[PDB]
Amino acid sequence: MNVSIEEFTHFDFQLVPEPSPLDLVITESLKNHIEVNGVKSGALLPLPFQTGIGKTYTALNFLLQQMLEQVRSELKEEKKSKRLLYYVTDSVDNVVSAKADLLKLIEKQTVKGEPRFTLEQQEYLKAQIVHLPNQSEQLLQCSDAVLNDVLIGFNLNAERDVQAEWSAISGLRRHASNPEVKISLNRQAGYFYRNLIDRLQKKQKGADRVLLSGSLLASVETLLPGEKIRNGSAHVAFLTTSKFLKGFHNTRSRYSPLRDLSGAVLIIDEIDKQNQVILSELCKQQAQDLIWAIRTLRANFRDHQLESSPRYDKIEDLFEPLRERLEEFGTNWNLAFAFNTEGANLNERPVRLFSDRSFTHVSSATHKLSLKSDFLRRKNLIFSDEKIEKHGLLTRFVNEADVIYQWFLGTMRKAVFQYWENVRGLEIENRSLEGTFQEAVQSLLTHFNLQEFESAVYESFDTRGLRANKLSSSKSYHHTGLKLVEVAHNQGTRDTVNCKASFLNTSPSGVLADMVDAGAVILGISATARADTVIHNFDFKYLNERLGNKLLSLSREQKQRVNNYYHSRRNYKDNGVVLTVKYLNSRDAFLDALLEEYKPEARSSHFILNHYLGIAESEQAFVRSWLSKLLASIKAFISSPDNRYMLSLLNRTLDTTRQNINDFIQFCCDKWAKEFNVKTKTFFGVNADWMRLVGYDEISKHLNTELGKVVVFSTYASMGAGKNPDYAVNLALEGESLISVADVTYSTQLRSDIDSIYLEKPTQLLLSDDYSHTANQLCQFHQILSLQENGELSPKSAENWCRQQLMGMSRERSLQQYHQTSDYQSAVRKYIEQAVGRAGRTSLKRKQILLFVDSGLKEILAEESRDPSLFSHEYVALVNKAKSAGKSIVEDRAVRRLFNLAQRNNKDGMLSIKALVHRLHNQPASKSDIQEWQDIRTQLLRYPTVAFQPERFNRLYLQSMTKGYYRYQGNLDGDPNSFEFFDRVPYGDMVSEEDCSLATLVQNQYVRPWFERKGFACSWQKEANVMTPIMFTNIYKGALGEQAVEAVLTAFDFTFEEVPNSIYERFDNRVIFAGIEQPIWLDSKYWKHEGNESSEGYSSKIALVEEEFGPSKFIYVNALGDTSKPIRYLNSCFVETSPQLAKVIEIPALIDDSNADTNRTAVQELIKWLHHS
DNA sequence: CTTTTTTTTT
Ligand SMILES: Nc1ncnc2c1ncn2[C@@H]1O[C@H](COP(=O)(O)OP(=O)(O)OP(O)(O)=S)[C@@H](O)[C@H]1O
Ligand SMILES: [Mg+2]
Repeated sequence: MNVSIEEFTHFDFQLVPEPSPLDLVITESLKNHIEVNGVKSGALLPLPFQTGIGKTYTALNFLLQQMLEQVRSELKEEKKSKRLLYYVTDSVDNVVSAKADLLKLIEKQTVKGEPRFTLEQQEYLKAQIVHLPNQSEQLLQCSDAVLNDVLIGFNLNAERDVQAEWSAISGLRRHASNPEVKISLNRQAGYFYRNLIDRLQKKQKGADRVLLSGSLLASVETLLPGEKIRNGSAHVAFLTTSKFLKGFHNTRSRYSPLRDLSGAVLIIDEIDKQNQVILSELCKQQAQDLIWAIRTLRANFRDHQLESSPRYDKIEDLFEPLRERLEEFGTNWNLAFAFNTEGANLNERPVRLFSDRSFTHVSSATHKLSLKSDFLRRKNLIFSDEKIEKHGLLTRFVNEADVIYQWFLGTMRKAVFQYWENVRGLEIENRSLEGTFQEAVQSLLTHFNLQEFESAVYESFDTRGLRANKLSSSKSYHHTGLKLVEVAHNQGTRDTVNCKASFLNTSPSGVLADMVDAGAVILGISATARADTVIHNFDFKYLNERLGNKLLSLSREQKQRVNNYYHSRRNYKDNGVVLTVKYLNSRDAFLDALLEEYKPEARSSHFILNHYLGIAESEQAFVRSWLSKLLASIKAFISSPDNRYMLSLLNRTLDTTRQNINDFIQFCCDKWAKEFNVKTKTFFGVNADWMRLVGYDEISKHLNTELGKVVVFSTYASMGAGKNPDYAVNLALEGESLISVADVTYSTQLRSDIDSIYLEKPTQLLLSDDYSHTANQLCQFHQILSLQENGELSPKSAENWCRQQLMGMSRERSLQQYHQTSDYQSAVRKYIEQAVGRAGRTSLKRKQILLFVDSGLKEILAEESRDPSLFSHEYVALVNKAKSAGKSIVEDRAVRRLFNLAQRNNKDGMLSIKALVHRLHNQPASKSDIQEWQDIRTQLLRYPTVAFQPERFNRLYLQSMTKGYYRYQGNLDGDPNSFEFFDRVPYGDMVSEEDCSLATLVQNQYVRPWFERKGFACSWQKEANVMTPIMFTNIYKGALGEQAVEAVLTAFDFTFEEVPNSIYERFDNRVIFAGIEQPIWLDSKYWKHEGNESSEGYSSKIALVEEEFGPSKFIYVNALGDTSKPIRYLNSCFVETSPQLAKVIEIPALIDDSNADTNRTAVQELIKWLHHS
């Protein structure tokens, strides 16, 4: 019988425990956030304080306060749904330890000497918390009575194979032998759980819906903990990040928490380590054949229609542009035919193409691959011509098909949300977006006959249940992604190819920002929450720019209060605590004697390693160093009399697979144990599985009931963060070496932490993915593009690394390339600081603490430069000891990031401008493309220099060391990867206001009123965000010349009309004067300089204009120049001729560059020329 | 030249 909430009626909710400074840090920031933003808006609050200061105890006390607030709210409401609280972390052990810590807090919390909650209140509060493990673990913890009750209650017993499967599972349960049986039991438990829940859900969705209550309800709630969430019995969930990204099950469907994040509270512990976890999920997506997908979309969108019912209101207007695009794409690329390759170098190896989707494009083909349609053969052939043919490239087709596919998935998201709006105002049970999502997708795909995209629609919603590439939007790798396309022959046939494409549509930082934008309030708890790496942490410069004030910050008063709290509870210096740090090299001569004593019947230790320990010849140069620093640390710890607890953090786990090595290590320990008269217990293979099966409490039990030393062998992946290695202290076994460092004792029990640590250098710091080859390729390209996006890599180095990655470089060559970045050193120092923070859990410390660190870490630790006010005592001592050698000359990270980000922004601008011009030079043009081109021109004219970091045209500007001007070198029509900027080029072209001659131009009497009326800037602000060289040379000066010419001509009574999109961008604008039947076009330039306007180009422009518009006149005028030069008259072939026959009039200048005086003579000549037509 | 373990569904 459930506990009623009416037991909290007499509870006094206004009596609360004393809030610590950490509690005030969370509460004041969240209350202020609600004051500033809305009540429904999301937030992200990182809490980057010292390790061991008590940030999980504070997160669980904040969760308990949220549960009490919810109980109070529903007590007064005596309908509002429960607000969901999530506790997420990477490791299962930290999930179960935090749940047991919250339950312990509920059990034995005290207020003024009396328990805060009665036993019935405690049982209700505990009933509000659930834990959601993997499906095999969920099934294996259900007793036979529960599962037989579930099978009986759903009439699932008599269904053939299901009972056959269940009878097998219970059999394996009864005789659970050594782990050999257990791996099989786990695999079959997970498969049976999936099948059973699938049939339970299909039974609950149909008309034969079973009524759940009493025993049946308690059993199904035991089998399905998410059924408690769906009912409303519980609203607190403890789970991992993988489970949170996958979702859980109830009796109806699978609940995805990412689709229902509005109003939720997420507590993410060790948030930085979740960056890689989310990444490993994004790389699991399934590849899609783009040729089949686009041919299916074209075939089914041709005629199929939606219903004209109210529930499908204004959904077809979402899909009409996609239908027009599909019909145009299929006409252009001849999608009636299939695709095949031909020629050499195309059959031996498949073709691989990589695209950033903005400006990084790498092809595995030596020559550019073309695409031609053979109407006699009825085939599309991927040729390699041995002779730029812009029309008919394979990369153009692949990019346009990826654009169309992502357009279809985006319009599916838009139409599902529109369906849910139509339903909520029509259907008038689950009336939310998450509950209507499956029916909306099913109805739309069934109506369009596109049910084969159903899985694709679901996963795209899974990745993008929280939600462009235009130089007018904010651009970033984190919301666009990357794409990897493989073109290979179809499996089974020898005459067709397919384009399997794998996409990353967002980065982990984009997912986190989408989560905050959806309305979630997220508490990010980690000491390394603000590490300066983008591989082992989120990009917080991107998150700061995107979230704005939703990224809650902590004032210096609050940080000083937290620092005072930490230094008050960790007073090492006043209490006589001394910690010694040793940087241990490789002592081969010391390992030679120990190896000789181990097996004294052999002469050469090479034979001992090669035969007994099982180490080959490729090793024995590496193993002899990590099995020598480890032994020197263990010997130095055993020689220490007072120290009792040692932890050794390596990169590899010492388990049965390395049993022979353990035999050597155990022998060495026993040799030392008898020499110094101490008892030593060694714990090997302490990994996640050992923690689930055996449990870390055994180590603590050993330290509590037995005297002697203990050495533990774990890794960074198991004990690096979150783990709370503690043991109960009995003064009889601890001697007299323990002392309290807190000024005021704050602990009920007596506990101590590790007193000796050995820290290896972390090794495999570039992330990898063993799921498949495609997943590892996506993870490597994501890490290269994140390093290019941050600024740690120049665009040419990232392009070269992406080319070597497409060519198939080795993991050791990726690791070599990553070791040259400062990201690697910030990741190394983040891992070291987190690992060293495992020895600072309690206030009962040994008088001496021994730290033994790999000597191959000293130079890295020597380059710490952050504020030491946030470090812990062990990390401050590690840094001070490594720094004791002094300071080494290093390059400032900000100056190199500025050089890289200037190169990046300039290359992005060049590629985007070229693609914009290509789209403009296409018949017919587009309204959006013209609008975007105009928006760029007006923005650069109005704001040629901005003060704050731009949020819409961020790629038009670079940040310079000078103010309002900078120097550069590079060919504007050459390689974007060869540009140099700032101080690297002391002599080079300048991007400055005076170089543009703006002041001389505006001195004209007609320029100022036109500029001021239009709002354009007449001067350059002195700010550090200046235009890139491409924007300055190509776009800004052209618009400035065109605007000056139009201003003076309009002052001379010239009316202007918009150029039609058929011939857009080919000429500046129209010309109408006094009324002439013949059309007149105008082309305007800023100054004379050099112009790629040879006779062939002019003839092409005239032919393309006169073809669709007949004969016409043409004016070609330079805005600035010498008025002494004579006005010219040239024919259509740019040849001097008589005025009576010439079709083109040329004006050398319209505004003088010496006094800014208008050319009245030129206007009079133009008047006479026009009147003489 | 570098030198792995971790969660989940399948
Ligand atoms: N004010 C407090 N009262 C009682 N116990 C506390 C208090 N603060 C912390 N503790 C306990 O002391 C230890 C501090 O550990 P946590 O609170 O887990 O540390 P942390 O600061 O979160 O460090 P992390 O998670 O490794 S980076 C835990 O065992 C807490 O349960
Ligand atoms: Mg924690």
